[PDB]
Amino acid sequence: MRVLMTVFANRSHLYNMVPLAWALTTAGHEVHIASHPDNVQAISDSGLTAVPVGNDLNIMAALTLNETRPEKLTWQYIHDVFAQYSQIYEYMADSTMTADLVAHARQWQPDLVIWDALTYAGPIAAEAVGAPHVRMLFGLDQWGRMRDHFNRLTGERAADDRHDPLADWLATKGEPHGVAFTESLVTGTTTLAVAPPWMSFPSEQPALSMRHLPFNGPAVLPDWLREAPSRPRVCLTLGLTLRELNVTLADFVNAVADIDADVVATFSAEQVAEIGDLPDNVRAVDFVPLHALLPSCAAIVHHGGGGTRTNAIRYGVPQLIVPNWLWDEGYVAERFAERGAALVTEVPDLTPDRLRDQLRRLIAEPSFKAAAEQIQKEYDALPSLTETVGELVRVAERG
Amino acid sequence: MRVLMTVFANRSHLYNMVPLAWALTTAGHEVHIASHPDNVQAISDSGLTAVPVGNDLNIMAALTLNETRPEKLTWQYIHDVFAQYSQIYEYMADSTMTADLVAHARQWQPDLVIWDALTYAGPIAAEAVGAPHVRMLFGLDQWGRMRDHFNRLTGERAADDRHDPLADWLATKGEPHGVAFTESLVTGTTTLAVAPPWMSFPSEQPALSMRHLPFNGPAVLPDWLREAPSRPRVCLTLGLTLRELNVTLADFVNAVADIDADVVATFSAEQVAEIGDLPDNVRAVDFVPLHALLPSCAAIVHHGGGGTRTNAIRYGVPQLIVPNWLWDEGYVAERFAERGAALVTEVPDLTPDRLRDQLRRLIAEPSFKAAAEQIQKEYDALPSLTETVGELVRVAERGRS
Ligand SMILES: Cc1cn([C@H]2C[C@H](O)[C@@H](COP(=O)(O)OP(=O)(O)O)O2)c(=O)[nH]c1=O
Ligand SMILES: Cc1cn([C@H]2C[C@H](O)[C@@H](COP(=O)(O)OP(=O)(O)O)O2)c(=O)[nH]c1=O
Ligand SMILES: [Mg+2]
Repeated sequence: MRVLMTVFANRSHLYNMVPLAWALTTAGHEVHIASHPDNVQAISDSGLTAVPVGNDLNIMAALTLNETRPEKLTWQYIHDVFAQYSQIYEYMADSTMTADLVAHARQWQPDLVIWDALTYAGPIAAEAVGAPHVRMLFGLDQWGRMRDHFNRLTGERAADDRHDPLADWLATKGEPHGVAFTESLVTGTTTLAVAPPWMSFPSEQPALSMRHLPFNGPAVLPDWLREAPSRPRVCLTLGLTLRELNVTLADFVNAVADIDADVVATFSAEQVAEIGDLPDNVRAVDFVPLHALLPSCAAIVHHGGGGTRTNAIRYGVPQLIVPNWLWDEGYVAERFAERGAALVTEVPDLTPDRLRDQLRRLIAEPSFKAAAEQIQKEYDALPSLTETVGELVRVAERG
Repeated sequence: MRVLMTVFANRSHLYNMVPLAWALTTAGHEVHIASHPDNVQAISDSGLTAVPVGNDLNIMAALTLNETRPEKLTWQYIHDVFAQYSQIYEYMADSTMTADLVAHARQWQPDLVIWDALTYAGPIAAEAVGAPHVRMLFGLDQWGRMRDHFNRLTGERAADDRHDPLADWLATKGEPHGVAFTESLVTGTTTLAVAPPWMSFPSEQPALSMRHLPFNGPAVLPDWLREAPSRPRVCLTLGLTLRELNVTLADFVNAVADIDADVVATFSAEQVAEIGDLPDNVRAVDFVPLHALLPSCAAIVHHGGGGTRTNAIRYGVPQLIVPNWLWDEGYVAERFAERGAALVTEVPDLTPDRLRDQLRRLIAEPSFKAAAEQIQKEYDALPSLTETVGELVRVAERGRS
């Protein structure tokens, strides 16, 4: 079958759907990834076939989607979240990008469109040609969670007071293309999840579940990693957070290193500068593929993002999380912590000494490894990518 | 499980194993691709994990393996082909590469080794750690065909008259790693075939067969491929063999283009200058992803190589083959001809008119499309890659205690 994947120009959201693209390819299906011209090279460099659509995006240049406190969740609040975010997402997959992807769908006739959950050109393109389409999540479904509240809150109002920013945007989006608004444009003919169910939001529709393979981009085993380690190894990927936050970067590095273990840290050209002399047990590196490092690690300290955490799931590694709050990092870090596989230090509370002390706990207390390994078992049982391909074949067959 | 795949630094032999690497990766196994450092970039651009071994290879800087005349296939000839190729293959996966691959196999302990059939650091590494190992072909099994002739012939000479260059090579190669010569160092615990069994050599050993997915490398669809085709198309990928033959490169292109279809031809910069004005109906391109082009083509004119012919097979596309002799091109081209799916012109018989006349036939007589279609259908039914991964989990599982 012909599968048209689409993702806005961002490497991380691309990497999200790369293993699936490959599962589809080796099952024999024809796969295109449509993205903005500034993401075509990353698509090519993952081994796949790119279809440029639209203009270069260059995305790297009190209304939150991640609000769960149920008194903040009023209809007006959610309505306004959807007013604000529809403009963000329109921007990320605009009417030129949408019109190119629709024209390619019309000529190529895909049987199935899979769209990254922030790439709203996809369902327009699929409905324009009558193809079913799968909304592919890239962490928790903040948007589906918000929309469930919204739709129900909306149902209980003067028929004349149910203004819907999502319906207006997507009717406008679809209208050059003869695509009429239906809720399926908001959330897919169906949805594909990448987070394990135990950390996920209750949902009104089920999503396909999947044992998510986290693709970490270009990867080379460095020689130093060919070593059996002499003790436990810690991986520190907090470059952005530490550089953003009396106490100096080198203060943090020092306190982190003051443990009975080897530290591998991803750090800047710039940042290796103002750390000055590195502790004898801290290797700084621009990048190390996480799948080749984590099998030898007792702990990972990171920002709580989907790729990194999915790596920690897969290799059973205890986490110290200093959450981002950029999509779902804070909810997900609490979940990890409630299951006893992580310790959490919110950025306002971040101090060199605190990083160090949770880190020593993660090495010394066997309960965190044990919780981590349990989470790994239950990840091991989620549907394989081959199962997921069969589901998507069915999705497509049904029309 | 952990699959340690290994290939010498060569893009084609890598690509040959890219889709199997990925089938395994998305079935959930940990896959390492070990090659010389000059293949690392190619491995990353395929979306795979490179493990560098040995030093850069830089291979693009009487005695053949495609010899099939029975009177030439004496014991002394095969002996000497083995003596010579044992030196060439050592060069291609030398003591440093081998040592590096053995150290990594010791360290990472894979459940299966899958080695490109030309990469003899592979079975050695496997043996050092008792992993089963699967010798992966990249065309016909020329080496096993000769090895079976050689072992039969050797079996009945005088006992003192049974020099085996492969036994002497591989005993030497294995010795620093405590690895003993056994026939399985020559040909693998088992062999994975990439060519459809209808066109394969008979073997005195089993081979897993597979619906070989030909990976065409990095791919960006250009605007021109993405519009509706206005009339039938022909793919011409013969840039190399052409710029080696008073009869001019422009002449070959004029005749070949003199047919009732558009031509998409791959030419270098040097080639396009040397040909000058292109015919109206010819698009010269330095590269075009075959899986995106072929669905719209009535024929493909090419040199008979594995990757290209597997694409023609997959898309059911009639072929005009001008065989090179790098490996198995001559003998496969003859297999397709007999099935009716191709016309052949050897290098020695090649004129502009003969190429054009053959091309006109492929697009005019429906018997070629019919024959290519039938071949496609037999290909669609070979074991899938998912199936091949199961087969390969069985090798790993059976190969344990
Ligand atoms: C910094 C870094 C990231 N990665 C991985 C983590 C992710 O799977 C992927 C993309 O990075 P990023 O977008 O930071 O991941 P996240 O989803 O954690 O925010 O690359 C490495 O493998 N090695 C590295 O050194
Ligand atoms: C030259 C060329 C090759 N390819 C494919 C054919 C092969 O499958 C693959 C590897 O290159 P190559 O080794 O030239 O092909 P072969 O194995 O037929 O000798 O790239 C294209 O898709 N387009 C092109 O223009
Ligand atoms: Mg809670």
